[PDB]
Formats: sequence, structure tokens, C-alpha cells
Amino acid sequence: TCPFYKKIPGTGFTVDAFQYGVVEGCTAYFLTHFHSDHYAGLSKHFTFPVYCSEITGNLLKNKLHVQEQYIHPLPLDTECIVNGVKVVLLDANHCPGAVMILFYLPNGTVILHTGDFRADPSMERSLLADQKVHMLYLDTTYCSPEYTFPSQQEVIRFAINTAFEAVTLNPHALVVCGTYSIGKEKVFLAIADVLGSKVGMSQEKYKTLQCLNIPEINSLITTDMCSSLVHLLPMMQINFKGLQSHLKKCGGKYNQILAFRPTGWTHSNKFTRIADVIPQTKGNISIYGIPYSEHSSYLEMKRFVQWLKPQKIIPTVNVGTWKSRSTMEKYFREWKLEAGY
Ligand code: NI
Repeated sequence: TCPFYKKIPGTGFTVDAFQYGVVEGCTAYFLTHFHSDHYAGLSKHFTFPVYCSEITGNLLKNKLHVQEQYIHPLPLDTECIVNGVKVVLLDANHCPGAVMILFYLPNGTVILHTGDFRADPSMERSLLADQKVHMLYLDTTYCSPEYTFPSQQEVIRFAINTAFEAVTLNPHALVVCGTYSIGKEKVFLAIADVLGSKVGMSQEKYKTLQCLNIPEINSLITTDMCSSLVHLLPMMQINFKGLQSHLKKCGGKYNQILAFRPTGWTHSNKFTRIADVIPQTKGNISIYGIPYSEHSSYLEMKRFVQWLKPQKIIPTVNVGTWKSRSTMEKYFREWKLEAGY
């Protein structure tokens, strides 16, 4: 059944709750972003109101074929009324179109649901600065102190320098980047840019990217693989077998592959710096795992919560085991005592 942490008290609202059939008493279904564990269950047959960002609305229409009359996009950073309740959508710093949702309850309670987010100090100067938030439904993906990672900026610098050096040394090298969802577009766009190439991809992926309102996108991507030296492939194919196979397909236009796998966290983060990363190599193929995250580090999450000073925290990630629940609740109390709220 629909879990309590997907329900907004005092409303008929649910968040990211599309796989339970009809939720008894739900008058509006919000969708934070277009990732499959969140939209799971939506289709052309859905006949309730869906509230979301413009970009998420483009993806629902074009990729899932949800009918237009049930899609209600809202602009960001704007006070809106939905079934008699004031809401605001804020940028979540996750994937394109991803939002956090502020609900202003008739009784005076204010609730923030983060969806999936990467906490940033820039959020401290949004509409969140303007009033008190009583309850926080929090993206706790990496809520443990072992989870450190570099800035997105540091990671992109590393990838750009690496790719540029490789291709300038060998003009017959191919660069490949893995993907399995929206998000992390900076990785492959920044590399294609330093190399003066467009990124080549399947028709399905090109369609997905054309929904995202990225400026000048027609200048940066293409379905013509042969004219491109940065290819995108399914993440599943980013391994030595899948890459040798792929290399055959290019007809001796290339003799070397340099491939990037943008992972979340991986335990080499507890030892190694970004400057010190190395690839796995077999033959003329090298694969780099780069820790490009679109979720908060432990320290980023801690800072955001200690700034906001909520009265109650409701985790939305890692809630399935008692040991994870109990560990998270321990960090929350530490944070509150350290900061004095
Ligand atoms: Ni997500």
C-alpha cells in the first residue's frame, strides 16, 4: 500500500505515488522528476491530475504519452493555488526538470518535500529563506559520513582535460559515455564541446534530450553517429565486451576507445582524490568511473538541514531496514544538538 512518507497530511495530495493504483482520497498526484522509480506506473491511461514542472510535463507527453488534459505544469519560484492549497516548486539541483515542493497548509503548517536533490548553499537564498518550515521530507540517499564526493565542477574539469589530451595524442580515438536516464548531461556535453564534435546517440535518446529546454541544443547533439566522435550508449554496454563490439561497428574509423561511466558513489572515494583516478584498461579500450553525483553528499545534506532547522524530518530513501532508519535518526539528533534547534 502507499507508504505514509508519500502522503502530505491535511491535503488530498501524494508525491511520487503512481504505482499503487488509485490512492483512496487523493485529489492531485505530484511528480518531482522524470526518473523511473518515481514515475513508475504512469501511462496514456492515467486520468487524474498530475502536477509537475514544464520539463517533466514535456517528458510525460512525449515519452510516456500521458494525455495533455491531465498534465498540469507549473512555473518555478511562483506561488500557485492547487485545489485550494498554496504551493511553490523550487529547483532541486538533481536532473533536468527536477523540483522540491513547498506546501502551505490551511492550518499554518509549512512542509518542504525535497524530491531527489543535491543540496547547495544557493538554496539558502530562494523563497525558502522567507518563512519557517515545520516538516521536511528528505532525500537521504547518502546520509552517512563515508559519503564524500567532489564538486560537479571538479569532476567536469577532470573529464574535459582527460578527453582532450587523449584525442589530441590520438586523433583516431573515440570517446564513449554511458547513460540510463536523464541527468548528468554536462558530462557528455562538456566533452563534446572541448573536442568540437556533437554527441551522437540513438533516436530514442535524442528525443528525450529534445524535451529538456537546453539552450542551443540543436547545435550540440545529433543522430548521425558517423559524423560524431563522442557517442552515448546504454550504461549496460559500458564494459570491454560491449565496447569491442561497438568498435567493430565503426568500420575502422577508430582504433581506441576512451569511455566514461558516471557512477554515484563508489568506495575508492574513501581513499582516492579526483586528480588521482585511473582507468580499467584492456587492449586499446580504457574505462573511467567518475563520481559525478546528483544527490547531496553527507556534509551538503547536514549543512542544508542545520540551516533550515525543521521541527520534524521524514526520510524518503533507505527507509526499508530498521538499521538504516535507526542510523539516520541518530544523525538527525546529532545535527539538532550541535546546532541548537
Ligand atoms: Ni532521481
